[PDB]
Amino acid sequence: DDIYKAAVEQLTEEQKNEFKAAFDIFVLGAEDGCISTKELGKVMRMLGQNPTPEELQEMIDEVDEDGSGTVDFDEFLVMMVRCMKDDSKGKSEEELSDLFRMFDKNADGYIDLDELKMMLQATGETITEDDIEELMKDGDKNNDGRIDYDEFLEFMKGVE
Amino acid sequence: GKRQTEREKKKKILAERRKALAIDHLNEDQLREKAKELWQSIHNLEAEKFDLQEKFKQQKYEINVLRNRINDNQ
Amino acid sequence: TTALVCDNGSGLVKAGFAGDDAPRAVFPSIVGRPRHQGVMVGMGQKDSYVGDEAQSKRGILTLKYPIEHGIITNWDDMEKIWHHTFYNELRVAPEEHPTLLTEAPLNPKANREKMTQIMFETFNVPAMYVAIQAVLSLYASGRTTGIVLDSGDGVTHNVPIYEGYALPHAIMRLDLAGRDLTDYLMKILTERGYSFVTTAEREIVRDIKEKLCYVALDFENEMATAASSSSLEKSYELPDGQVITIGNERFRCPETLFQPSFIGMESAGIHETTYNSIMKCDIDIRKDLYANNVLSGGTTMYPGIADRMQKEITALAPSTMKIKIIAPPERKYSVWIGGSILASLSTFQQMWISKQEYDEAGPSIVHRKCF
Amino acid sequence: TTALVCDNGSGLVKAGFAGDDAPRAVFPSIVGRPRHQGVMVGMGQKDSYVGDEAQSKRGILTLKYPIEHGIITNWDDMEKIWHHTFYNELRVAPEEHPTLLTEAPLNPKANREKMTQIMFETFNVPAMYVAIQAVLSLYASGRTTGIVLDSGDGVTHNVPIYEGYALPHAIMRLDLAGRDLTDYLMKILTERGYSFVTTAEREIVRDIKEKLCYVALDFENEMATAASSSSLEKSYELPDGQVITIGNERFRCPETLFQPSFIGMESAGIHETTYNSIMKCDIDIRKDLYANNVLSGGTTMYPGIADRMQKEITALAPSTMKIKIIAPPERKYSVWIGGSILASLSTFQQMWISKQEYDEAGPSIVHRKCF
Amino acid sequence: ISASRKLQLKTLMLQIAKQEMEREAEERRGEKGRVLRTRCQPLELDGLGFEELQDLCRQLHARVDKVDEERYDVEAKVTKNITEIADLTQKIYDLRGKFKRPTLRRVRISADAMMQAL
Ligand SMILES: Nc1ncnc2c1ncn2[C@@H]1O[C@H](COP(=O)(O)OP(=O)(O)O)[C@@H](O)[C@H]1O
Ligand SMILES: Nc1ncnc2c1ncn2[C@@H]1O[C@H](COP(=O)(O)OP(=O)(O)O)[C@@H](O)[C@H]1O
Ligand SMILES: [Mg+2]
Ligand SMILES: [Mg+2]
Repeated sequence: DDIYKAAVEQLTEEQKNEFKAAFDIFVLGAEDGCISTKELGKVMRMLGQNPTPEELQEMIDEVDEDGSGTVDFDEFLVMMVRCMKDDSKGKSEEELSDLFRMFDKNADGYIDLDELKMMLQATGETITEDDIEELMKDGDKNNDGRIDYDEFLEFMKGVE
Repeated sequence: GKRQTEREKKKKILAERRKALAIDHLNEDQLREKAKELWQSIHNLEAEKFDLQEKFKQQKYEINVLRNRINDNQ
Repeated sequence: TTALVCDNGSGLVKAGFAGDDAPRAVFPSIVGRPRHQGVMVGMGQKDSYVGDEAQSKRGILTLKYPIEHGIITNWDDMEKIWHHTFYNELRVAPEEHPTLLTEAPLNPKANREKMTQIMFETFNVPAMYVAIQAVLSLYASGRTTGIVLDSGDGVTHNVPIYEGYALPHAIMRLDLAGRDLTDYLMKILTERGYSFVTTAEREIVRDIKEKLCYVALDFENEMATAASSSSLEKSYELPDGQVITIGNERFRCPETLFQPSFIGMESAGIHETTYNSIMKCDIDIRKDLYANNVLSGGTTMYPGIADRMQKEITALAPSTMKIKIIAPPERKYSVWIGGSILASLSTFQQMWISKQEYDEAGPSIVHRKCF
Repeated sequence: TTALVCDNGSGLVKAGFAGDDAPRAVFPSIVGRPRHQGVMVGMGQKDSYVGDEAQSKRGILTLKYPIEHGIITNWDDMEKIWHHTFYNELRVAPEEHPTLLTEAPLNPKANREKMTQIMFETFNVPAMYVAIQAVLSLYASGRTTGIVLDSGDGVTHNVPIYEGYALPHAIMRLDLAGRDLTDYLMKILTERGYSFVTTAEREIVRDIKEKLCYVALDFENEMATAASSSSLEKSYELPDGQVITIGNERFRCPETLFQPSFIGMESAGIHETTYNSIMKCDIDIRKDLYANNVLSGGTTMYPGIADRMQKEITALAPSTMKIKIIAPPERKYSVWIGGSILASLSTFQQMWISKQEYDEAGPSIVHRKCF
Repeated sequence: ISASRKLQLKTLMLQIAKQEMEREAEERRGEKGRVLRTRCQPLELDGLGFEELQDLCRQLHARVDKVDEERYDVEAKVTKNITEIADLTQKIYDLRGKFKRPTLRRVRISADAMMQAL
């Protein structure tokens, strides 16, 4: 999603200075050979300002998900995006509204549970303990089984 | 809401949009060109109005979900 | 298309499409302008909250009913109430739906004519018809005879009907109703220390009346019992705490119906105006009216009224006749159910006041053949 | 352009551009002329040090606040303070910036009119607007209802608001505030031997009050405990050494808020004027005010006040209502944050008192529609 | 119940939703294109007296004006729905802005960083 655009916009002025200065300060080498392939934590330490942890965790996991374990120029941009606020910031709430509109193209007065059933079916994600639990919990945010608009509205928001 | 006024605005627009055409002030082929111009302009108008109906349907979506939320608040 | 069965009433507006069992939207008929100044900017504060919205913001409003006693005293507010009812509680434009209003008997003509003029000019309905509030309540019971006592919130009227032929000379309309009982309850609560004055606190007193008051089977015995024991004192929690205890105010508030001398009214109670309305009828249909006495309207929902009224009438009536009081559980919406039934009839489909007819004869068409 | 959200206050002037999170420059509002003779020539000695400069040379000055209790008693000094605030702490000429002053409720008119006249004639701003100090503190909490107790340093006032409609008949303004607590602390410190008299040493007593004093959850138990053990005696180092030990003076200084009889004031504490302010409101909005009690102002920063006040109100209030006390961590600057939010609104952009309007109606424009 | 599983699940379903939104958008695009195509009423432009030409284009003008009038009325209707949506948005923003109204502001400028200059 917004990941590639955030990487592209990293070509800027404030984050360019941030990346260059970070490299000049605490990316130098001349170690004992421990291979700081995990210098992500070192950079988090040497930042002087830690951003919200979601950036850190998404970078820790999703980067080199194949197990590359290495940070490139583009991955330097990824880490620096993690440093500044290059986030999509919850995407567009217009997109959330449009999605919920497509959900109630049947116009159930709310996104029905079977909307979620078919959407998970399309996504094909394995039905774990998280699956079905999340759907019922969002629908039964009243804990009464009635799915309302604001329930899934806040369920989907805050995410990119 | 005072339909005489709103219909009056509509009539003002239409008479304004009554771009009546003259006789020896256009060419036969030029008249064809103007006809196609109206054709395409109204086609775009129809597309915009269809999207307008779509967004109105989405407005009705918001109306029903909103009033249902309101009832749930009681 | 379907017809809109609106029922203005006085205290609760009940509306819904013809052919159902219950009204779709029921909400108090009050329009309350804010009275304080207001300091928050951009809060989106409107100039008048109508319907059920003004029963939640009633702490800073001055609610005022637009219908006093059947008649309508404030036409702008009534127009606002109708506009709300059509557009927000039913969401059906009136340009495509016939309407069936209801009106109390013996009301001023100008009220009815203005009602039809509004419905035809402002809302621009296809056709509207005005019906007497008691004939509908007789429809809902599935009868065709009987004398119906429709004790609403504005006005109590008692229309006798036989074999479908209404008796216009025997209608006894009395202006004591639920609102006067609310005021009298609010006035006798002051004997314990609780003072309700604001027009918003009238709603609290109304809730007390609905939830606690009941009609005593025998008044003197209850007055004696409540003055010795304490088995009657029921408590109730105000909207902020400070529970209150109602003693013998419980059955003294609705007793005003059978003794209108309590609020200074001269006339006789609802137990004796029914007997008088019967005795004005012919001598050969009195047995049927005795056997088919019908109750309707909201105020006849007090627990224990269908027995007190029967006891009183049996005391008044000759000993041989059988006195039976029909009190269906769906009393409150009886008028509207009857209205739905009447609007759903095929034989009635040509009685509407069509718009072209109004254009030819003016608003005075309602008094003409299309009644 | 951007608006200047100034906030005169009494004790700390807080200012900054609209749309930020915290005031740009916060400094005490004191103007102190030197009092000794002065023998060094050419030292560049000025005739009056204002703001934070006079808190460093306070050893040879006579500091005097220009605002006593909300009202302004010395207009020349206040003009000097404003001039300093605009030119040296923000460095923005006022000719190109709207201003949003703040004023306590129930203040004399002449104070407000003189304030607007100064802002329009001397500093020559484009447009200025005066707002009540409690509505802003309600803005900052993100609420729209609630009763806010804004216990500043000059005056403590308690403005209840519901749904954006302020209730002008329920404002309870009390003149006990941080300054009287400083004087009372300075008066009870003499019971151990420490005498502070000079107007410069009032600042030292203020620092003692800020750093050591706390509000006791239960007064008698604390008085008994401090009189037996010695676990409360906290020491503090004066600006020259000679540490002092504060015993049960710690929770006796801020206790004056809940028992104004200590400093001889008749009125009831801040725990009971809030309940009285609520009870003057209508009967249907008391639950919401109970649930959304807001604290603001500097003096409400004592450690342990949000529990003492809740305990007291729960004792006074009916047992069913839920009592909740909103005490945001950014209490001190709550009024200014609210002021920034209000000045940043688009709907508010046409409420400013434009200069041409002042030229047409004189300084009395402030009491008019542009409030 | 694991946070990682929840993140994976919501991410996958949200991307499915985004893809279906793009599909809905392009399907609407095709609908509108076909709709305009079938709206067109072609005319036999040749072999007519030029006066017939002017008359025919005038008929087109009349139909065009009436069509734009229908679009006007529906635009007004959706505008009223917009006003109602604004009212309901005001309602919900009232109920939630009682707690989150001033969230619109400008923060984090100079006090946070410029600190040792004084
Ligand atoms: N359950 C109840 N018990 C006692 N009184 C009631 C009850 N419900 C309604 N009422 C009284 O009846 C009134 C409503 O009467 P209603 O039939 O709605 O009048 P209208 O004929 O105008 O519709 C209320 O004002 C209330 O005082
Ligand atoms: N952390 C604190 N603890 C206790 N009291 C404080 C604290 N900070 C400020 N005060 C008191 O509050 C006063 C400042 O209040 P303030 O809110 O600045 O008043 P104003 O409303 O005039 O701005 C100071 O005089 C001080 O006595
Ligand atoms: Mg009725
Ligand atoms: Mg203050």
